[PDB]
Amino acid sequence: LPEARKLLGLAYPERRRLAAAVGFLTMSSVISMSAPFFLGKIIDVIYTNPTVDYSDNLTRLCLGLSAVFLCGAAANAIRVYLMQTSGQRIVNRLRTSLFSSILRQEVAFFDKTRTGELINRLSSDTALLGRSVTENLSDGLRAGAQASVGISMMFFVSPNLATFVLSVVPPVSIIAVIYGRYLRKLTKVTQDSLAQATQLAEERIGNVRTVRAFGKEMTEIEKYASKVDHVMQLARKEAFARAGFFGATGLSGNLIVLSVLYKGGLLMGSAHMTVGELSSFLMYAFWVGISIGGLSSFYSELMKGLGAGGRLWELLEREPKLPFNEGVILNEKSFQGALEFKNVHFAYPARPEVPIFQDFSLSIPSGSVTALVGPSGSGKSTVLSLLLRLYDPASGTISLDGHDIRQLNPVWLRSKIGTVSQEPILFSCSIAENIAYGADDPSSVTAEEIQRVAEVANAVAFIRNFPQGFNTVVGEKGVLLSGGQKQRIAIARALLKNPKILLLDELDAENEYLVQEALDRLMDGRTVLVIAHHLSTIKNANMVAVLDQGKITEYGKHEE
Amino acid sequence: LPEARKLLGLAYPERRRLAAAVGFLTMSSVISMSAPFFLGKIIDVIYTNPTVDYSDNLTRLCLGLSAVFLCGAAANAIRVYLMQTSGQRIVNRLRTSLFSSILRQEVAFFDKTRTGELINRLSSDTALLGRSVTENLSDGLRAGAQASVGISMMFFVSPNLATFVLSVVPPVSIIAVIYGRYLRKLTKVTQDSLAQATQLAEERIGNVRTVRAFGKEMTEIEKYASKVDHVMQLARKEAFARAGFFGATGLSGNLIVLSVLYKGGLLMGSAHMTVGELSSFLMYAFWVGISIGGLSSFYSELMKGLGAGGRLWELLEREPKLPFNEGVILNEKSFQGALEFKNVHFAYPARPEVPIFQDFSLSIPSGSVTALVGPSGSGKSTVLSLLLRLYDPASGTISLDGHDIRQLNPVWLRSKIGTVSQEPILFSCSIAENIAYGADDPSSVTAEEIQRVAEVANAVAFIRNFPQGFNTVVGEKGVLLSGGQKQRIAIARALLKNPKILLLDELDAENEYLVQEALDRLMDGRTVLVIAHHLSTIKNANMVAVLDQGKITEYGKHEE
Ligand SMILES: CC(C)CCC[C@@H](C)[C@H]1CC[C@H]2[C@@H]3CC=C4C[C@@H](OC(=O)CCC(=O)O)CC[C@]4(C)[C@H]3CC[C@]12C
Ligand SMILES: CC(C)CCC[C@@H](C)[C@H]1CC[C@H]2[C@@H]3CC=C4C[C@@H](OC(=O)CCC(=O)O)CC[C@]4(C)[C@H]3CC[C@]12C
Ligand SMILES: Nc1ncnc2c1ncn2[C@@H]1O[C@H](COP(=O)(O)OP(=O)(O)NP(=O)(O)O)[C@@H](O)[C@H]1O
Ligand SMILES: Nc1ncnc2c1ncn2[C@@H]1O[C@H](COP(=O)(O)OP(=O)(O)NP(=O)(O)O)[C@@H](O)[C@H]1O
Repeated sequence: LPEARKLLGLAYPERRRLAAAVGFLTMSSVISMSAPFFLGKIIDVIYTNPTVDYSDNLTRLCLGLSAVFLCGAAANAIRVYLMQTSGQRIVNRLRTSLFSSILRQEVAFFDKTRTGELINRLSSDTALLGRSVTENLSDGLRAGAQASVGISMMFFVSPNLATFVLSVVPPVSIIAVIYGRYLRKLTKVTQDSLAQATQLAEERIGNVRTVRAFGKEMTEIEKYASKVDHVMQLARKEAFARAGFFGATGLSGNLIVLSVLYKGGLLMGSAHMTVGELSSFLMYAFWVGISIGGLSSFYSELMKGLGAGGRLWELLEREPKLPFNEGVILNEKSFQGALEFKNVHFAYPARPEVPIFQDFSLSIPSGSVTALVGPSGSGKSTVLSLLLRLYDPASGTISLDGHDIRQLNPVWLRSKIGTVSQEPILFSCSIAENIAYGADDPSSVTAEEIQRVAEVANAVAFIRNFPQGFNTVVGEKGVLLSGGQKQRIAIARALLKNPKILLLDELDAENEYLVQEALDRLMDGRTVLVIAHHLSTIKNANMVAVLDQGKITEYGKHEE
Repeated sequence: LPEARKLLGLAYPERRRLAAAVGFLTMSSVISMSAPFFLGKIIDVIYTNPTVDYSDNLTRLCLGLSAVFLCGAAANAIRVYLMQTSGQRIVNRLRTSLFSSILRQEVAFFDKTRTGELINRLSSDTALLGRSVTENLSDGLRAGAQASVGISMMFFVSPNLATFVLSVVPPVSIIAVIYGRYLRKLTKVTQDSLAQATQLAEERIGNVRTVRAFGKEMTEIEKYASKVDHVMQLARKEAFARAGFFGATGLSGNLIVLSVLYKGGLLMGSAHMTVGELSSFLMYAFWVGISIGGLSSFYSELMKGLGAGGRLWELLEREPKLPFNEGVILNEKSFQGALEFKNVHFAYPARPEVPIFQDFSLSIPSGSVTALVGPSGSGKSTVLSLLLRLYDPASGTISLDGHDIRQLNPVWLRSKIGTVSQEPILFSCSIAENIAYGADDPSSVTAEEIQRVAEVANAVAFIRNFPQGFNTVVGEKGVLLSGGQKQRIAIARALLKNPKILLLDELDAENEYLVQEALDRLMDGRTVLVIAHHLSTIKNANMVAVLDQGKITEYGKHEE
């Protein structure tokens, strides 16, 4: 019921179509359940006491039923369409709403949650939930209605035969359900054993380096063989129980029909059934049988849809631990570009036991180039993650012109901070689209504006030399670029963004000249914090900071 | 046909069961196809020209048909069992054979191929292939046989009615197949569009750090919304074509049955059909209809099984690029333990553009401790990978006592080399099983032997202090151990292996004493090559080698 209110509100914008489709479902079902009654009359017209006017009755009964079938098909076709489209619209709203919720979450969420799981929840689970309040809902509704009308029509056609069926079917159904539960137990045992053999395989294949190192390849093969030989043993037992069940179920189905023909055939003489009447009863009995299986499948899909529901309401109602677009914007006169780290303590969410910063204090002055030095893996790149507020420190404060960056709007704070990595991330778009990404509105930037920043970044030359120019598709699924080329597109993107604060992370001879010339134009008049591996940039940097054991161990000029 | 020879040979060990199951499939199908003929006789006994002895004929006809149904169910049950078990045995042989092929492959194969893909090929594709030569094969065989007998029985029951059905069904079927192809086109267009919207989502979710850095969260949401709004547009068009098809197909099905009742009903007077005869024809026509759908589904599963086949024959017929158990074994007098690297050039298979070793030359003398020094990420751990022959160098040679390690048996070469990592890999087994892993036969080692190596490795104390002692389950799915505890179990495993060559890769105060005391006992009388981060082990090492830019830049004693 509380989860049903969520599913009712989800189907609510399509209430108009779902009500129309249900109206068309009613018509299609009414025409469909009338068919065995009229088919029974056709059979009796030909085979009860055929008169000379039997062909005249048959012709109007068949032409009449043809028109009803054409009407029923049109009503069913309209139902399927309206039900499918309603689901499509619900899924569409779920997809846009889920993706919006996902992108609003903090980086820490993505650090723990797999991309594939988010994509599967956005593609599979969204489609399943939409289907459950539409396609599945109408399927179970139709099935529930046809069973009801069917049982009612069996008692109408022959109360005696219907009473007999209803005295045989429940005991047999109870026995079959008990057998069905025992069969499910043997299936779980086999599937749990299969999982165990697969877990062993996954562990040894995953750690094949250790298996090889000890020469245990043949030892693991024999170990795995024993686990899958056990699966086979359990599967044979499950196969025997399934064969005995299917045989008993099959025989029951055949003998029950044989009983109805016998019992019905011997009914004398006012409770007697004509061959057409017996055809009505059998058709209605077969419709109840189908409808029972329909309700069974409906429950199976309703449970799958509820399982998908829980996975989606989990992300749709999720609140990010770090603000998305909440905070204050500092004035043009209030913002100078001076940044300060004060006793910062931080460990990544994936590895909280491994500290990255242990009492990290650093003062980056406005308009001055600060060089960050240290060994590989010391945690220099983590400084840029905390400055852009991708994570909040466990202890300590990061301030901009005396104002805590936690009080400010992170979207605005990031618009004033730019970054040029050693290996920049470029999307599978055109060179122009990737450059336009810097602007607050990449749809507002003109072709002349993209060309201007490309000339300053010394990128215009190689870009024009490409067959499609600025429309040359880069990224992973695009044209392979050199480190220097990728960096100059990253400089062009940063130049168009025009940040006050710039963060640099540091190659042949030809590339490194045009890149450093463009980096010079980019660095000028900006607060620069560069993580260096080259002694050339440390030498001309305003101040140098050494990071050792998560703390600024040394501070001052290159010579000092 | 060439792939069919592979599927024939796969079913060949179970030829005896599959022939028995086919024999039982023949009986079950023969009894099943006889049922509409005898049911038609039951109907006529009651409703053609009912005599006073109609109940006597009906009783023996129903009791007779009951016995035949009981026989048919028993024959079908036996078939299902024999078919399922044959498949299970084929899948079992495929699983043991595929896992054997996987573990025999070189490390480079696992570096490029995902673990999950190997597991899915070992669980899903193995089960599918087995099903295709058994369960599916019998399903398509039964379906093919029932259609054949069905059509033959329709012509037997009424040649006139059968000719009419066969003059209506093919034109309608041709039209439906043309409609079915157009419907598949609109479905592909929608599913290709869905893939595109998902690819965009996957790329932006995967690179959420870049999306946030430029404040393009709202920009990507709007970009994705446009892609899924297009999916919805294409899905509505597909929904309209599907509704029009289902309506036309449904109507055809109903009107064809209505035509057969009409045509058949008006058949006069020697070609006339009794109500039972019409029931036979309709039942046989419904059996052909089911059988046509059965052959359709059989082809669908045969193609899926052939697709699975290709994925498996790819790994089963695969030859490892590096020898598995091929080579020569050096004599006890010929082997001293002296190792030499000569102008080794190597780059990992995943990143061949990034060189790790660039003219690497190192001489490790027998019984002497050699310390390897260098910065983090210089490629010191790669030395152990090439020494254990997990990869072969692109240029250069690795020799043992003047003999090229490429000529020797890698399984034997690895039995003489042991390794103790900083973070050792322990399987989710007991402490004793993990220690026993060192021995050439972990089933041969006694409890006294595991206790002896545990006492020497200073591990016996904490192991006995555990609730289950040596039977304490460690690894990922087990009891959490400290770095020192894990290292002492790794020393116990190495002590039991008893290698001539030992490779060490380098922590509080209490752990580091008992670990270094155990490492001392382990190092003694062995050729040791240690990658150090601690100045204590470099100081007492026989010779020190410095690795810078993939080459031994410095060589000699700690003081020198
Ligand atoms: C009266 C109703 C409720 C049941 C009517 C069907 C029975 C007569 C069927 C159902 C399951 C059948 C059994 C399914 C499986 C087997 C295993 C089969 O054994 C083998 O093929 C030997 C090799 C092996 O088991 O691997 C022998 C027949 C038997 C007992 C079958 C005998 C006939 C049974 C009991
Ligand atoms: C004679 C045989 C071959 C076909 C018998 C069935 C037809 C009478 C059916 C099949 C598909 C039906 C159509 C399926 C979908 C629609 C869309 C439906 O439009 C809406 O519900 C408007 C909103 C929207 O399209 O989103 C109007 C009826 C119509 C044309 C249906 C009219 C009746 C059709 C043509
Ligand atoms: N998101 C993360 N979650 C967990 N651990 C991480 C994460 N990012 C980085 N690390 C680890 O933290 C270590 C140091 O942090 P990092 O900021 O990457 O260093 P660095 O100074 O940039 N080193 P380098 O790779 O030479 O440039 C890395 O080597 C990783 O093992
Ligand atoms: N299987 C592999 N495929 C591709 N690249 C790899 C592989 N293994 C390691 N690398 C890379 O090679 C680099 C150096 O090799 P490696 O042998 O790991 O170094 P190291 O001296 O052990 N450094 P460290 O991590 O401090 O101990 C690593 O930092 C990885 O980026």
